[PDB]
Amino acid sequence: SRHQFDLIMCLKQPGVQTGLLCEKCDGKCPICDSYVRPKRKVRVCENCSFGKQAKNCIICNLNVGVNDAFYCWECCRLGKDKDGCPRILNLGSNRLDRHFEKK
Amino acid sequence: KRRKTEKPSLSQLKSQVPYPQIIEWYDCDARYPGLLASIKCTKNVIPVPSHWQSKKEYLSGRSLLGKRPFELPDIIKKTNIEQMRSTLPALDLDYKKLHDVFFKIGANWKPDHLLCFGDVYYENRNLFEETNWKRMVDHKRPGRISQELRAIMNLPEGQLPPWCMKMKDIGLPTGYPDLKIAGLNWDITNLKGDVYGKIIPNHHRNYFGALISFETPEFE
Amino acid sequence: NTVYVGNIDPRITKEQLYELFIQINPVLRIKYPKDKVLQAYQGYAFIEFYNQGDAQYAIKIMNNTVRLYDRLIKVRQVPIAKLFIKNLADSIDSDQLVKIFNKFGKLIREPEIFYLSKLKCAYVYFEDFEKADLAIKSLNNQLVANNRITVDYAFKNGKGNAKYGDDVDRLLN
Amino acid sequence: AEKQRQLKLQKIYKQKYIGLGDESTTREQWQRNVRNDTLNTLQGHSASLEYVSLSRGDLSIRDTRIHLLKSMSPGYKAYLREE
Amino acid sequence: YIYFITPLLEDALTDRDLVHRQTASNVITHLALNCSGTGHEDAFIHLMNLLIPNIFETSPHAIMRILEGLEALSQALGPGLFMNYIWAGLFHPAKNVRKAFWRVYNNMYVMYQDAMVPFYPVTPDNNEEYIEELDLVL
Amino acid sequence: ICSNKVYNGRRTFERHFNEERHIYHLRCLGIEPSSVFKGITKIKEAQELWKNMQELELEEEDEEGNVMSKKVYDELKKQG
Amino acid sequence: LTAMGSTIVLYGLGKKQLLRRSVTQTPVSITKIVSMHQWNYERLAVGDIHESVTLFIWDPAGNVFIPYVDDSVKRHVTVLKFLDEATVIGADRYGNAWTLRSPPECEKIMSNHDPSELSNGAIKYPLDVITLQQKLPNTYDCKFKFQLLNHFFVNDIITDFHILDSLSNSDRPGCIYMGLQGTVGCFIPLLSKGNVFMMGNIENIMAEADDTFYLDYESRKKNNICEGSCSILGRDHQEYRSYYAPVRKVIDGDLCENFLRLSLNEQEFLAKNLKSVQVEDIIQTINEVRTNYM
Ligand SMILES: [Zn+2]
Ligand SMILES: [Zn+2]
Ligand SMILES: [Zn+2]
Ligand SMILES: [Zn+2]
Repeated sequence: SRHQFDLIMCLKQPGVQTGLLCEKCDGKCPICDSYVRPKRKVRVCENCSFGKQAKNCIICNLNVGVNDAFYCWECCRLGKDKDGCPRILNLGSNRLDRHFEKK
Repeated sequence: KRRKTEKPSLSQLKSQVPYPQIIEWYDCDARYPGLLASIKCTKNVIPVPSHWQSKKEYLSGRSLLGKRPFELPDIIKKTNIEQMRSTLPALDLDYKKLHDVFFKIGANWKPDHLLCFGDVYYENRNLFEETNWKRMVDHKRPGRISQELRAIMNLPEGQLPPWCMKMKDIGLPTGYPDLKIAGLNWDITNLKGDVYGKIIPNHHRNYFGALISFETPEFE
Repeated sequence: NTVYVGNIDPRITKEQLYELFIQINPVLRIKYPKDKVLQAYQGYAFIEFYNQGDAQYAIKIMNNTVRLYDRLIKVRQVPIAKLFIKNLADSIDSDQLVKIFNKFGKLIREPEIFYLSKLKCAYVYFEDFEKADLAIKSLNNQLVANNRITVDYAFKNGKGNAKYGDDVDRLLN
Repeated sequence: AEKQRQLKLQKIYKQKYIGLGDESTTREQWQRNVRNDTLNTLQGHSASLEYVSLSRGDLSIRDTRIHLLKSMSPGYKAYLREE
Repeated sequence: YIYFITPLLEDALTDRDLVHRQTASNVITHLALNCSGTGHEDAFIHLMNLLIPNIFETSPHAIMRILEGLEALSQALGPGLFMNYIWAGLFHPAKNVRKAFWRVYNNMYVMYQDAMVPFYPVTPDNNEEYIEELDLVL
Repeated sequence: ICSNKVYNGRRTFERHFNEERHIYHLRCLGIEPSSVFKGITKIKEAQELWKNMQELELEEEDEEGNVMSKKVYDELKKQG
Repeated sequence: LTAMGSTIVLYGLGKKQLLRRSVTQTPVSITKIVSMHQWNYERLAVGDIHESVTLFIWDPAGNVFIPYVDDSVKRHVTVLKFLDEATVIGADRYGNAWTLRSPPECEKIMSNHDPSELSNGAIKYPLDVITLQQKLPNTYDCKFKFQLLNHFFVNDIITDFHILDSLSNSDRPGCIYMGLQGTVGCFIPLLSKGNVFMMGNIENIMAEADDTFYLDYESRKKNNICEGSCSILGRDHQEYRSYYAPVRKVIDGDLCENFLRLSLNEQEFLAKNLKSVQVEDIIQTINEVRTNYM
């Protein structure tokens, strides 16, 4: 991600499917995490959907998202919209040390 | 080893180059020097800023200590918020005023300095002095002397500069053939104030884009 | 092109110099130093014009003309054979050296008499490597004033190399 | 960690977009990318393709297109030499 | 509003603090993206001219903010000039300067390819094969 | 180029490029001053570098002078 | 006035054959000259294959053309013309339609000085120009630079520009171009401002109009059509028309023309983003160009 570094992306040719994000992550452009003037709905490769993992938030990878993620107008011009399949495969050191921190 | 010692001399490299003075001693270790000379010496390319090879992280500058914090663009300084809020060691203003400052007053306004195609900012550089320089090449012209430099020179009003007498024997400035000065080539009765002479030009549109009208967007 | 200016009051500033000399000719550049230690002007500047014609013009008209802060403003415009000779006689004067080496070649400067070890030696500056070769050929290991003198090239290691004849030939040209 | 990710994204972007100069790239490797992209656009735009067709004077335009395609590989020079 | 910004970024990008240079570059990102194609390139040229010296600046935040800024400048200026800088620094002996600029050229090759095609400084004396079809004139 | 001289620093030698004696060796050598020759070390190479540094038709009356040079036809003005 | 590969020869009229009256050696940058054009016999603009336009001036008694300005970037110029003394039209092998202008710093110098003093003699250049000569001799060799004035991308390859003082008696002089793949199009200079302000706002509307439809269609799905609906293709306008280099001052009317075909519901849906005049006056201003400007 733009902020947390260790988060790894997918970057495959996106399919017809649309990625879901949770209400908690709602409003973020999955690349830059910007809240302004979203444009196009994210599309993920079929390899990131399949079963239960399809319901996950493409951003935080944990929660089950209702909402669709949109790219912003800055990423749609930077072309990162079409770069590939955005997803976060690894949960990341932040979330990890958070979970192990609490319990 | 052998590849490091295989390198051609920089002067051997100069001959391949149409503009040989850009190439430098370190180009000898360019892994592809014949190519790098062609690219670096290509017409419109802008050589890498030279602050590399210095370990100072590009700013150690002593000059950085003496840089002014900031100065408002005079058009924005007109808005008077400078007095309303003191930044140096509520404030409500008119929408029409601010909007007109950016649009009505400041549409044609542009920063005075900017920079050019190949201008690159090196550490020791400071643009401000060059701004007063360019503005000064504009205001100040020969034949005129400000009252401050006149007082320092101790030249009273109505009296010609001391180089007008040596200019009588030596002749007019080679750089200013059209220059006129009172008492010599120019009418002494037209001597006035700070101007003892002026250049008389001997030379004596629409640019397809002339707008012929200027109308800014109105806020209301 | 570039002219030196001096006897300047540190209160004279850059804009004041510019406005001063633009009255004479167009000024390409002005280098007007600023002391970092004292945070003051050190009282002399350099004005680079657009050519040595306007430069020399400003030198002629400007010198001893403008009076700034009661102080006058000043303006001023901005490789040879060497033979070491050992065991000279104490009766050998520098002018006598001049007379001795004039017949072989013209001297660009005067000889330099110094003492090594007691041992009187001198440096003789010739304008020509070939005339230096003449004074060497004739005067090497010779007896003057009843004393045997040795004439060779002075060290720089010593003069007279192959590139030395080449470039000294050019400096002659 | 961050730079280490930039290495992986270097591998991915290099895979997708083919030639991307990383740090050390031979002039033969990079100039090949230059030639390939220039020819790519010359044949890619029907515009510039029509243009090169006439200026070259070939009998048909697809001769110019497939010419550029063939011209992308290095051995095509020797191939023309063997005709 | 772009012109009234540039004298402020004048002291920002010039400032010694990598933080001010960082966030100023973040300004140039959005400002350049949304103002690109308006005709302010002459101001964008300035803003960039102050950025180029910061390319060698290390640290992850500084390097990514500056990369994104330069990529935003690629859209407002167009590659050609942005290229010209990248080219005159493209190879270089320094093993460091090279690693730094090939990052910007990687992102440029990602966003633009055909856009850079006319702008390759390649001549028949520059490279052996060149392309025989670029000199054709009708 | 300078007396096979020794320098103890690279900044200093880079300052040798603009100097009185260095320019005297160049200019008196026949290699003119300033900024093209900066990277010089040996005397030889800059000699070939300096060698690297250093058809109009005025139509005579017989209509064969379309090959004839300007100055030549002026000489035939002085002859005519 | 002919151009060799390197150099520009000016042939006179001799008998039994034609003679070389003068020859001008090009700057080192120019390999070949594709096309070139003149302004009232005083000035020239000389194009290249690889490099871009460079303007020359004929100096009588100097019998030579002197380059007084370079060009900013590398552009492959197929055809080139003059709108004016100080500005130039040019196209690209790759389809860019651009127009450049000499800087006022250069226009003051050439207006106030004779060309004979440019090559040799005294011409006083501001401190910055010379420092750009010793600092960057390769780019600034021609001691001035074209500030980009107009830039545009027409996917065709422009064969012929022609500057017509009037198009069917219209006041605003246009420039019409025929492309190689075939096309004819025009660039009309807009008088005043609010002409280009209204046009600019309409182009801004139609630019993301497909996205506006997508966000409305999105909100109605939140309370209860793809993204490229109105454009039919994913390309943004500013993106497509920008392409090689960003369009600078040129507003594209070929877009605003598409506003005419849309249904009244769609048009009234788009124009609500403006506090300005109604759809009817929009269509008025759009259709005004073909009527009045040609
Ligand atoms: Zn995926
Ligand atoms: Zn989430
Ligand atoms: Zn985004
Ligand atoms: Zn030396």
